[PDB]
Amino acid sequence: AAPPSTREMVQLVDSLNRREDGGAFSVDVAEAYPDLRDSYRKICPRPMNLILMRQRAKEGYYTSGSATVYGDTVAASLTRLREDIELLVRNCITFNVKVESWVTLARSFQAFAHRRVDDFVLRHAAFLRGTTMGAEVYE
Amino acid sequence: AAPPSTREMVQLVDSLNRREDGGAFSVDVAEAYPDLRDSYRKICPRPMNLILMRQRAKEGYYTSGSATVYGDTVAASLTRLREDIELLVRNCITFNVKVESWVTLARSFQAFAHRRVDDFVLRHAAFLRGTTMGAEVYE
Repeated sequence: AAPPSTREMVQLVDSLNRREDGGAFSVDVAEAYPDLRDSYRKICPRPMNLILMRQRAKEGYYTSGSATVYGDTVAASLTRLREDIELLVRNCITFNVKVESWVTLARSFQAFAHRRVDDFVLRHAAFLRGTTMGAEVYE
Repeated sequence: AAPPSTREMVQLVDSLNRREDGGAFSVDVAEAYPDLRDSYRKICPRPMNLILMRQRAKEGYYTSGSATVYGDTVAASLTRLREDIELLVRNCITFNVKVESWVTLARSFQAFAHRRVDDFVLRHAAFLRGTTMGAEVYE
């Protein structure tokens, strides 16, 4: 199948912004909390949020060069975007581990995000129908 | 005319916990984030949250000694509780000053909390009906 366009990838990332999340995954923590940045970066050495992900989508980072677009399964497709989703969730759960509202939100976003990517892959790549889904692998 | 009981004060404070707030105003930021303890104390040196406020209620702080229970207006009643609500709000806004959603939530809570106190005052001191309400004046 043809790779998704960058516009399609941007639309996909845009679709990951849920009003229910209240901008939780869109905020650059290091910029918004300068006095906690060192403490945050200790626990979360790698930045990730939906602003960075939309920049990556717009640039072709998820769909160009060495990026895996279609893998041998749905789960194994759009690996760079899946890794970013996984890092967003990992950072949230690790740093906010003692706050149940945050962890619950993070897990809800994780499941939602992988389902959205799964659906997107299947819309573009019918040859991957019935293979392992990202929603089944990630958790 | 009788001051509220300690149990009534504890129930009032507990009524300030909203499910939708996800523990925003109940979490002890030091306790949930033990390694941020000293950093937080530096930004918000006088902590306030609904757990501390419930403890203060149990200790009789909101109605004993020099406390103003019923003033000349609703807004002028239960001043020590109102002062704690205000500190809770100020600390939230201080810490989250670069995150507009947090500030919006803190201001939403401020109004809700004062209105809860206002309604409580009017149930215990119906003579104050028609006087200035704290929800209008504490902004």
